[PDB]
Amino acid sequence: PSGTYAGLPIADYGDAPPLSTKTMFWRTSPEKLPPGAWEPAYLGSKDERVDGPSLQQVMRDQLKPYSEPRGLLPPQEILDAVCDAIENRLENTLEPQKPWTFKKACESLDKNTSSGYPYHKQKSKDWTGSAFIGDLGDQATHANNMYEMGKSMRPIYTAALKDELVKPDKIYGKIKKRLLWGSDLGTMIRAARAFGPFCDALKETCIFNPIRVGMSMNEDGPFIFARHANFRYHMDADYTRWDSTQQRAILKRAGDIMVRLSPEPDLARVVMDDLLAPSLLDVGDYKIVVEEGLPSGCPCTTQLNSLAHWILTLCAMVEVTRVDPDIVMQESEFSFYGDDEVVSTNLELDMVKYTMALRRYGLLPTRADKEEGPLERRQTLQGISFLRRAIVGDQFGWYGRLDRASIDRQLLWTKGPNHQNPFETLPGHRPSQLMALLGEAAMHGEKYYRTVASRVSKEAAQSGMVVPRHRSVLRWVRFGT
Amino acid sequence: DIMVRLSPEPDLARVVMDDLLAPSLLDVGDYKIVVEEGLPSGCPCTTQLNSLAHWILTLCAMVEVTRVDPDIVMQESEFSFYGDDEVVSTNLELDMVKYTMALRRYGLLPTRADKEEGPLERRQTLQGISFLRRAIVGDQFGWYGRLDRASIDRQLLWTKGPNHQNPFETLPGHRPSQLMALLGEAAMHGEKYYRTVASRVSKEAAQSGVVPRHRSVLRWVRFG
Amino acid sequence: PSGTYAGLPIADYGDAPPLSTKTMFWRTSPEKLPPGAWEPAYLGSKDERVDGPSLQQVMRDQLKPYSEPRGLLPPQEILDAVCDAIENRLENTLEPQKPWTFKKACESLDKNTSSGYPYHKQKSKDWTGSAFIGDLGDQATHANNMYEMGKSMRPIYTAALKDELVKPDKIYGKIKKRLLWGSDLGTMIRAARAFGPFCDALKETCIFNPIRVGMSMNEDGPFIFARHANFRYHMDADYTRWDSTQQRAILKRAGDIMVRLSPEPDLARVVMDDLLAPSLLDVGDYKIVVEEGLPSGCPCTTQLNSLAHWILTLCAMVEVTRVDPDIVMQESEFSFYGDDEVVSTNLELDMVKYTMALRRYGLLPTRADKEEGPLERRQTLQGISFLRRAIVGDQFGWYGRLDRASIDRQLLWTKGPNHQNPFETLPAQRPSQLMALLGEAAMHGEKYYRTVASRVSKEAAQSGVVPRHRSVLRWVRFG
Repeated sequence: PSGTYAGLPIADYGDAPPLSTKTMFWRTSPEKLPPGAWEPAYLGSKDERVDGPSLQQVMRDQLKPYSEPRGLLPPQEILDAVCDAIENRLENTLEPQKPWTFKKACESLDKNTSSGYPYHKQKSKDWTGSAFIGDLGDQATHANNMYEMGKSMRPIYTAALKDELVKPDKIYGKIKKRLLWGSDLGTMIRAARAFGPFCDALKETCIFNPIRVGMSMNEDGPFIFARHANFRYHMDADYTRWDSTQQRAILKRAGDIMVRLSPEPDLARVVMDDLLAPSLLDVGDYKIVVEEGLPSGCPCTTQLNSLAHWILTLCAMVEVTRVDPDIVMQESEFSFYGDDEVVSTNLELDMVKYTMALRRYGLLPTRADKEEGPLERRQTLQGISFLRRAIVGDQFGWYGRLDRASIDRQLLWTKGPNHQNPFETLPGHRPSQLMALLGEAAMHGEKYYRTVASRVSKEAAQSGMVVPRHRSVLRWVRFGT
Repeated sequence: DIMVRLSPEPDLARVVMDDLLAPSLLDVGDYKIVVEEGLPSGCPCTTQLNSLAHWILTLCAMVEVTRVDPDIVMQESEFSFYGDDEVVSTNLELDMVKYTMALRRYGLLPTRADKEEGPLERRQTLQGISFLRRAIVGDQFGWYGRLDRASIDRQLLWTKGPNHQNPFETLPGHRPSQLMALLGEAAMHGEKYYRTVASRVSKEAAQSGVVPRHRSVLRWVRFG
Repeated sequence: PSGTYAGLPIADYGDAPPLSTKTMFWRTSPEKLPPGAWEPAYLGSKDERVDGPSLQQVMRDQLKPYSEPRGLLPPQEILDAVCDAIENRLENTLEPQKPWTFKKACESLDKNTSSGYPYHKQKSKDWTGSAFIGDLGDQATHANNMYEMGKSMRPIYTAALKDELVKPDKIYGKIKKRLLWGSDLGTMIRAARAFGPFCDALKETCIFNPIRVGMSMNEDGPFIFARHANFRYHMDADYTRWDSTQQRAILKRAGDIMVRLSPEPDLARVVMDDLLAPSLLDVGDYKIVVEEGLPSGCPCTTQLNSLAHWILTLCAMVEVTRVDPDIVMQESEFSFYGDDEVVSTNLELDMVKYTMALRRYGLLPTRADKEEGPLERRQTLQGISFLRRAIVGDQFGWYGRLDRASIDRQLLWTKGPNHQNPFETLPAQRPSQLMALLGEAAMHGEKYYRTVASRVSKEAAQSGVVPRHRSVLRWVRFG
């Protein structure tokens, strides 16, 4: 089978299931939604909210960027210097780990997600509590034997669309739905067994290294944000379409870093060569070949993405300041979680040339006012966004607090089983979400806490606990006993 | 009074505090004398109490110098108190003349680092400040407290044991935990000083009862 | 010719000269500038520092606020009461003066500035040391004869941009350059003859009246600051765009006060009617009509602005406290120098409603942290800023001390003739500068004095007496 699907070459026929037409989001009250409120993303031809295209068409729209021409690679000397600097810092910080067992790799996976190719069954359906059995068991055992033998396996990725709350413009106007990459159980097991040590050792130093993957906002947030606030200037590039715009060469540098620091370097070398090779994405009708972009399906991919992000930032700064990367890195504090970043630095950075180098690398940094021009740098960390939270500070220190709009949103929407009509009210009685919302509203002051408490009392009096004092829940969420 | 009002049994703590802060009866061996002022540093919680007193005094001086509300000082400042030991960081333009003057007016005896009389010095870096017998240092990995080299050599020269009369007696009793702690504290000074300390510990270890790579022990003491 | 320029009506064609592309600031050493240091403002299309807009565009950006709707006028009863209180205090304090001659008005002017319309010639070019001659002489004589006749003349103002040191964000980021109003020589002479006596009488009592125009920080500073420190609370609103936000009605009340206290009230009435009428500003291309704002070109404009500042402040305080303005003024001490203020008072002031009343009047008070909210009030005069000095006090008394950043700044930049490249080193002409800097650094202690003295020696080694700290300290404090 040959041809071209969405501008990307075709490799084989598709074994993927149909795209999901259901949502996990339920309404909390049968009352009419406020105007301008957020709703679950488009659900296909069966969605009674609008008459839109097929989900296949939306997936083609989301797959178009992966065919787009790439940007320029950073200068080779700068790239080599920054990659060496990053690797040296990780050597100085990371404690060597022992290799992961097959059982540990099998127990590291979330059993509530799909197994991917070729069975597409929820992992928990073939889980015994100790190891895998049945179809998934044979898949895992074959993957493990190929891993131990140092033999290559070709990954098969499965395309999907992300169910999430989006602004109504993404439903009633230009319809958009975010693209998700699911991976196959064999590749999941191989990547786990290979890079579990590296990712775990990186998590153990979630405070000392900019790859903030695994941090706890309530516990580890304040330290990271105080370290950021030790610096004069602060910025957030807020990239648009981060994964579609990545270059496989930068990801290869990141993967080389990840391999050189792993306890089994040859096996991780084979697994990384399989991961970073031209990827086979299953869009349902065909299995197509995606040569560029980021394959965001593997469990460790976030660390990889974050590492690549790190490299790019340093390159730009080293290209702007022309000073050594280690000097930049001791005069700066970075925070990276995939596409999300916060960059704090003492260096006087020419934001014009910084944005120029970023756009030259193929990235798409955006200002907050959505106007073209160089990026903004501010002298305070207050207001910056990281991990969907806003960075705030007071006499007690820094913290991340969810914005008020998200509070109202979680009061309007609750998660549940998959259904067809997003406006159905869930009868099945959610108090943990209410307590978390109460804390997040406590971090906004007594007024908003009083409002949210009124709404929580009104919502909990139609179903199934008490409302604490503002000061008690505030101390509970801020300083946690 | 603050400590009592915040206690779960305030009426009992009131009596206990009134007993603690009354004129104290100190037994100097020959007589039991009455000390009406000063700090009775015998009780287990006295470290908090003294520290709390320190807090009060500091805030008072700053509020006497800046004349802004104490909460304004405290949101524009960061204090660290461990009894007599303090670190004061602030964004306020502080007249160190009036600050030291108000401190000395309260009966306190603040001293410059150069041991000369005059007003206190304020610096633009936290580097060099002392807290809990440690020096505050910072690098690309963050801030930390490092024991000075003199104290390391001192703990290499002296060990704790049972009470004796001639301090120059050598203890035959063979101290691995203290030696490992010294190794860690010496790692923070660089590979040169770490090698020196490693030579000294090895030389003093062939008379009793290994020496890790510098980077490993450095990682262990910095990031555990 | 009709139309709309920068949101403001167009009246005629522009006779103004091109905007200056030069700066008076020179670097003191060829060394690299410190990061984040201040630099002369944007110099136009010829400025090699950035590729920016035309100076015409930045001037349009600065003229945009003058077309914006004004704020609300204070309550009429409050306004009348405070104006009566202010005028009565000035009557009780000011010594009556003799009218000014044409010669005195001509000799009061700064001869190093442009004559404005219609010749745009530097005053000193037609100055003999006694009177004006030539074109400027005819202009001055016509202005004087129209003054004596009680006939009106319409002033023609000339727009310009201010050469000054600005933070790099105003050059390498959003480019901004402050707007200056120059006046024409005829209006200068008329306003001088009209309000010279009043301004002189105000200068003679620069301590007892809040209009601090003419004071000397080294001589008169300590007394003013001690009387200020006699009070419990102290504040400085630190207004942004003071002149753009003014209302012509408030300026009319202030001008009525200034006229009623002048020795020639009818002629000063005519001159004020000419000054506060819709102003003709020459932006180069057109002469536009500015109906609101403050025409900041005349020699007495500083006193007028300060009087307006006084009026507005008293109005706000009386609207919040509801006590009589004279009661406020005996329970408070004000210091006004145009847009600059120091307010000391014993009244418990609700800063929320105070800031609310200020913003209702069109003013733009700003916090030190640049955050929105009510104004901050402190219990000590230390730290307050007045005339670019910080107010400090010690066992010897109060004084005004130049900030440390300003010291480093004057160490980096020196004034000289106008040139195009701000980083050219000036080859000397700074003898009276380094010693003053030495004194201002002496007021910071022996450490900062030692650092500044090292820098002064290392720079003076390019040109060729560094006293003891204590001696120069005595000289600047107690002379």
